[PDB]
Amino acid sequence: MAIIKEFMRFKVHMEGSVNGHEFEIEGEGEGRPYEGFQTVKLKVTKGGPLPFAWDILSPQSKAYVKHPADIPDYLKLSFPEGFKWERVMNFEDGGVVTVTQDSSLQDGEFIYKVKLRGTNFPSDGPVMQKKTMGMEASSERMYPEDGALKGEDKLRLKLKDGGHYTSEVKTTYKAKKPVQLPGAYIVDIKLDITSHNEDYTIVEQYERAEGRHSTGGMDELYK
Ligand SMILES: [Zn+2]
Ligand SMILES: [Zn+2]
Ligand SMILES: [Zn+2]
Ligand SMILES: [Zn+2]
Ligand SMILES: [Zn+2]
Ligand SMILES: [Zn+2]
Ligand SMILES: [Zn+2]
Ligand SMILES: [Zn+2]
Ligand SMILES: [Zn+2]
Ligand SMILES: [Zn+2]
Repeated sequence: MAIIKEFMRFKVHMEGSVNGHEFEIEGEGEGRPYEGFQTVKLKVTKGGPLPFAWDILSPQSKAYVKHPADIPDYLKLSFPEGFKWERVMNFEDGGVVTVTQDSSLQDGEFIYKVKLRGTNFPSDGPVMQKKTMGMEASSERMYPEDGALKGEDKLRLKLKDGGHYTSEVKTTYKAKKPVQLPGAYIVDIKLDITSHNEDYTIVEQYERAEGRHSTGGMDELYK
């Protein structure tokens, strides 16, 4: 019977630094992995208040993506051992965030460990000046490659003064044991900040994520 229950909790710890500013975050989350939604509460436990935009940290929990039965749910199937991911975010103004993560299931809940480093953000840019205010919905394009599941997305952070600040995101998600990979598909995601204290040292988020077949192009109908 099911390792991943219809309701699952998680704990997460991140160690990070952005433009030299070190910090740690601890959090706990919960959600319904087969329905595709989840929430999390994070606390900046060291290094607060952060001198940069929370939004670059917000996308740093793929067990909770709803999948139709005909798309292998590779990352759920990886449990209880779990999976790792590695991510590069290349922001439009040259800032770069790298992230590594380990996901496992221990004592009936998910355990997440994250390490993050951001560098090369302009001192007067929207990240270091805290001038973003959330992200738009996105669609992560998922595809098998090099024995892992890759995702590619273009994140759009909303600027306080209107307009967007963007990042090209590439992630590699790899099960700790060989698990059947899906074919290429798409995950529609929306992530909201649902609560924060005045200096964003306590932040709560809600995410909805659902996999579907790729829309495809007209060209493919002639194949
Ligand atoms: Zn039920
Ligand atoms: Zn500092
Ligand atoms: Zn609750
Ligand atoms: Zn310290
Ligand atoms: Zn289908
Ligand atoms: Zn735009
Ligand atoms: Zn709260
Ligand atoms: Zn706010
Ligand atoms: Zn205020
Ligand atoms: Zn084509």
